[PDB]
Amino acid sequence: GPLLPGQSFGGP
Amino acid sequence: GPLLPGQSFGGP
Amino acid sequence: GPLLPGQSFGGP
Amino acid sequence: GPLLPGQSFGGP
Amino acid sequence: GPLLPGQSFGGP
Amino acid sequence: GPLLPGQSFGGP
Amino acid sequence: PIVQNLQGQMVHQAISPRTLNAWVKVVEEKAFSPEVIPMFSALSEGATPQDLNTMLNTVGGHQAAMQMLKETINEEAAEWDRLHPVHMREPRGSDIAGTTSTLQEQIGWMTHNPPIPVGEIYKRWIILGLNKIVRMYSPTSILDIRQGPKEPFRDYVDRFYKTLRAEQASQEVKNWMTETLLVQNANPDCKTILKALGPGATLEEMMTACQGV
Amino acid sequence: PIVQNLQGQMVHQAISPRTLNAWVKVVEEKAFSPEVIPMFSALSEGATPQDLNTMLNTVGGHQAAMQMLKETINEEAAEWDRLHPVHMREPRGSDIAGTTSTLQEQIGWMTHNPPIPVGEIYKRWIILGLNKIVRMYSPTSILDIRQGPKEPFRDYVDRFYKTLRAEQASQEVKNWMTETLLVQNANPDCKTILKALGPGATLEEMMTACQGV
Amino acid sequence: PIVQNLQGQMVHQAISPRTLNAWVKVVEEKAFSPEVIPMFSALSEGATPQDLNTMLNTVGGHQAAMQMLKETINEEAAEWDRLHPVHMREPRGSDIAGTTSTLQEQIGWMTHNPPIPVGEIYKRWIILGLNKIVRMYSPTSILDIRQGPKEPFRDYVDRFYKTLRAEQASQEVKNWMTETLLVQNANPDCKTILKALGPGATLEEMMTACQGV
Amino acid sequence: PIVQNLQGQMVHQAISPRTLNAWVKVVEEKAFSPEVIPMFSALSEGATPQDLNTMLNTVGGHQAAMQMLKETINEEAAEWDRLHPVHMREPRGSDIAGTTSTLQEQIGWMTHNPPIPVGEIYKRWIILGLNKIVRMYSPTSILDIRQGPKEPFRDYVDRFYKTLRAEQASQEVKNWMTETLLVQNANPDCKTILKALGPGATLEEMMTACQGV
Amino acid sequence: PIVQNLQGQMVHQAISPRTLNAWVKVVEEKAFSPEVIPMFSALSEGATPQDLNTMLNTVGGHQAAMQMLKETINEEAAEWDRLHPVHMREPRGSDIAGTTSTLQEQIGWMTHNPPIPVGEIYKRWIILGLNKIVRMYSPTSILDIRQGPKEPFRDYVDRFYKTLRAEQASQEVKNWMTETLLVQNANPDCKTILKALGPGATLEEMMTACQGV
Amino acid sequence: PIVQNLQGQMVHQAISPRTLNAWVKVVEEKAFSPEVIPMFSALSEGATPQDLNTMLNTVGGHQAAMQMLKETINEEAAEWDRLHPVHMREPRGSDIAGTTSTLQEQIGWMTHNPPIPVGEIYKRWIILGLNKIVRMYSPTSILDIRQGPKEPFRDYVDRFYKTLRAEQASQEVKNWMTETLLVQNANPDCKTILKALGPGATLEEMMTACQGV
Repeated sequence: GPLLPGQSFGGP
Repeated sequence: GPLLPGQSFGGP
Repeated sequence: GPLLPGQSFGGP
Repeated sequence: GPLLPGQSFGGP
Repeated sequence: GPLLPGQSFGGP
Repeated sequence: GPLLPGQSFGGP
Repeated sequence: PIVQNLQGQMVHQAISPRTLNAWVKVVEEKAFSPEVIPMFSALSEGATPQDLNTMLNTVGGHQAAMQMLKETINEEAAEWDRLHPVHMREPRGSDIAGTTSTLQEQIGWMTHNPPIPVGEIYKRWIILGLNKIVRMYSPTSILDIRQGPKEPFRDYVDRFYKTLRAEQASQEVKNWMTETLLVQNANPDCKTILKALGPGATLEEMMTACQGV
Repeated sequence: PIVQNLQGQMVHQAISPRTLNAWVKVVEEKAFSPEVIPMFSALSEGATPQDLNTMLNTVGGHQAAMQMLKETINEEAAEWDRLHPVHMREPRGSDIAGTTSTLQEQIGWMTHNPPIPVGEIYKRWIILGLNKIVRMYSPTSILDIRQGPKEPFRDYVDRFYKTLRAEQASQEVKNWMTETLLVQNANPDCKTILKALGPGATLEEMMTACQGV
Repeated sequence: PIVQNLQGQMVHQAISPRTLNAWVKVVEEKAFSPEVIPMFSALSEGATPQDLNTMLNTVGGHQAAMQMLKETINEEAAEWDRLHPVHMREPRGSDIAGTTSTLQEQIGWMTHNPPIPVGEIYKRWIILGLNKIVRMYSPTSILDIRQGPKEPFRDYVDRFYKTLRAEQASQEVKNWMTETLLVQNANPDCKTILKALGPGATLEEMMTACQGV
Repeated sequence: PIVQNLQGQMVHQAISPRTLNAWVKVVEEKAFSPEVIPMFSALSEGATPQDLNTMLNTVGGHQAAMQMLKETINEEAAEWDRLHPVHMREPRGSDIAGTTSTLQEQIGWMTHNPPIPVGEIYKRWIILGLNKIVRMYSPTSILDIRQGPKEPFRDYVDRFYKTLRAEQASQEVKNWMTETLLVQNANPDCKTILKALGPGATLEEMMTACQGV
Repeated sequence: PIVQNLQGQMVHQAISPRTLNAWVKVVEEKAFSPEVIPMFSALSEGATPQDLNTMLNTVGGHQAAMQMLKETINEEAAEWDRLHPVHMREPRGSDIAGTTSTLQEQIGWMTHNPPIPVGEIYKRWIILGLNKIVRMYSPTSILDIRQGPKEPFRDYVDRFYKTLRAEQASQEVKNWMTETLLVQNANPDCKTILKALGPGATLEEMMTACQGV
Repeated sequence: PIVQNLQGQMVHQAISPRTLNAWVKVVEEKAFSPEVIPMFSALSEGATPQDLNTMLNTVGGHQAAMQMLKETINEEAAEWDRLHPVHMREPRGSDIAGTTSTLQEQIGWMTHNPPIPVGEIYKRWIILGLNKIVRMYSPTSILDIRQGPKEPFRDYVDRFYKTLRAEQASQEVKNWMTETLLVQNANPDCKTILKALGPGATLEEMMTACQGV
């Protein structure tokens, strides 16, 4: 999925 | 008169 | 009617 | 004088 | 000097 | 290094 | 609202966060006291139906009043769809309400020649519903407003006209109310001065005469 | 107000939420102390009649004063319709008040050559009504202002000129008041210094002389 | 958002500090009460996916809710990648979310003819996740809302419609709820008046009838 | 102020509500402490006489000071009408004050080649009157400022230069005051250090030497 | 930032006082809680290195953290000067940091075709240093977060994901942490419900199941 | 500042009331703590000498510091008039200070090709005087900063680098201070950990090692 649990919105 | 007592400024 | 009771203004 | 005592700045 | 002690910055 | 310890960001 | 694009032709621009925060503050503070209608109409100048719907959706609480508003807009929109037949297309009442049109159609109608001013037509329906709400949130009939024996005549004029501004009655009745009820409901001292002036006096004469009476 | 469009020609732009919030705050705080008239006129620069009506409608409370304003605008508008005959058309008094015209007509009149400045004409009538209100909200005649035996002469000058600014009387009377009443109503210590100066002194000389007296 | 450049063609412009401060304040104060969705959608007008991601990243705290939002956007983006096949390119669900595209691609898609409105598609997914959050932060079923024996009928209408606005159920069920539950869950005095009116009354009639009952 | 119109040529634009609110706040808070003159001049950059008059009219209270200002502007305007003979026309002193001209004439004079900068000429007269006011609101002569036996030398420098900034005396006298009075009016401990430095030291040397003395 | 000039070509425009006041407030209030990084990146959109340096210099206090930031930018800039050889010129790491270039060179690089986006490259280094700071200001390992026997499962999800957002570990480890640690560190009542759901449940299912448990 | 006119060529635009209010607030609150210099330089971007003088004149109080600033600008301006011979003209030091030039000359010099950047040259002199002031308002030498036996090592790093930022000494001395004094002035527990790390550690290693020590 595009948004992983710990990850901010929009990724890196 | 253009502005009646209960009426808002500028009328309807 | 265009605006149903639970519905926000402007619909979906 | 251009500015009288009771008068606002700039006159009428 | 351009800025005297009592004088505001930029002079008169 | 470009940013020395006491120095502000961006240097002089 | 709609504003001139880079091409000079009109295009939509978003209702600002400062305008929305102002409207939210207005409805949170002033709770459909009648000045909310002029404040709504001033904040909503040049608004498309999407901008009007955005303002009304941001109202937190007051959900009984907001349902009275939606049933009014339904009644006005049904009257529009009764009034206008079916042949830019002519907007249906649901299109003017922004419920069944894009924003692009609203820009279309508002920039056509002659204009089809769906933003103003819809703002009339919203203001007519806000009127029904304001008259219901008003706690007193104009028949209930009287001056106390110890009450200054200016604080009675202020209570009277602030109530009169929220009456349903026609302007012929409001005229009659200002003339007859303003004299009759004053306390007997002030009413004596107002009867000594008579029916013909202006509100300035009545207030300056009853000053400190 | 009116501003240059994308086509460079003038078109209306909405009175901002910050200007309306400023005006609402002004009237809520300052309650027709005389600075409300300069504040109104500064906030209302370049205003169309629709912008002026929008400012006056947002006034919450004060409904006795706002009725004194409407009856003044009626009197001014009737005088205009007495003054101007009937032949853009020439605006009737009800058109200048924004009661019987579109905003498009107001842009028309304000952008015509020569201009027909309905925004300024109407702002004159509003300011003339705000004057009548300010003089009525002023609680003291200039004849009532006197210096206390223990009161600093600057706090008496401040009370005197703040009252004088709200007097109805002609500028010939205000001139005579500044000369004669400023000397006569001072307390006997300060008045002795002002009589030792005489009629010819400036307000700076009178204040610096009575400093700490 | 996107706005006209010096060349008149559309280009991105940064989401302002005032808009971000407004959104941060909205989520800090109002904690997914349902008005947060209209406020989000009003603050986020014309937003690119980078602007939407910027708004959602500035949310401090609420990290359980923000994970419910990310798993929703994953579900919506997976549904998009199931719906749309593989052949500007067509954006993948991860591109609409702004996770696998530049901002330049988002300007490209949003300014293409016909537009590929990745800012609105993504704002739909975000609003659908904010809905799931708002319904979970709502503490009461609409079946739980009843009027107290000593509670005004307007404060029950306000509680009822504020709860109804956060129900999951279809509009057919919300219609049935407004008609049947609004009558049935009123206290026996008010419910007696509402049964004397019957099923056909408007919300204005029901409130004005139960006024002070 | 004046700004470029749609036609690129200069035209008037209204003094903003934020600038007027800032000026009102400045005069309400700071009550002709000398920084009011730089604040006035910064807030009034590019102001026409109508903008200057608008700022001065919004001053609430302080009506003794505002009369000292009007009599100064009368004196400056009479000096201008003594200085300039009678032949855009050349502006009379009453025209520079904005009392006997339209705003259109003020735009004319300010945009002519060479300019006739009525906005700056009038701002000089206003600032010269604000000076007379500030020196009168200053409660102490520079001869009165002395250091206490228990007072830090920096709090005496701050009191001294804050008083010196409001002295009437010529810059030759202010120079002599900084050299001689700064040494002489210090308390005997600090004055001993300043006499050990002598007349030649900079203000940095005098403060760093008397630090903690 | 950079914006279109009068000639349409891009030129620098100053970072506004409202943006700087917002950033100063952000760092004064939120003290490198992780939302400071999205807030920095949103406030710093389109920033040149001079704008980035201006934001970081206005940080009052926190000087231990700001030294950790400068030593990070040194490490990133040294890595850049290791990565890029020596042949607009190609910017050295000290040029990207704005330490050894004019602002004109930064406009040059940012407006070249293809762009050399020194504003984004440097913002990556700053954000990577702010990350190291945020993980050090975070007081608890994700291994330390457990639910109390009397603690609501939503307040544990909020503490867990707010801690997880500040973990250093790779996204494979954060995935494993959300699945395994979210089940294992719940209190035995809630953990019993989460073990009855199993490993496959979404965060919505886990929260709605443990609601009031 | 200077900005593009209607003709696209550069012309002056007034320093805004929000920028002046921000600067006044900065100096009123932060009283020449070192962040005042970055705040001054950020608020004063693109400033002409008239804009710089306007900022410095609005400083209320602090008149001892403002005299240390004027004597510095005199020293810098005299050095400029020693450095530059006499042949737009070349600006004298008094012209760069804005004391002996019009604003039109400052626009001339700042828009010439190559530019004569009197706004930046003068801002360097002002910042060099603000430096002398900040180092004098700093109450402690870097030699005085030590860690207490009960004081966290991060609160000592914060005190140390906040003091080091206000030291006069050359960057070679500040480098030596960060290496040697940071180890030596720590309390014996933390200093033992820092001696176990040695001279080579980064500030991150030293802080993470002494965490909770």
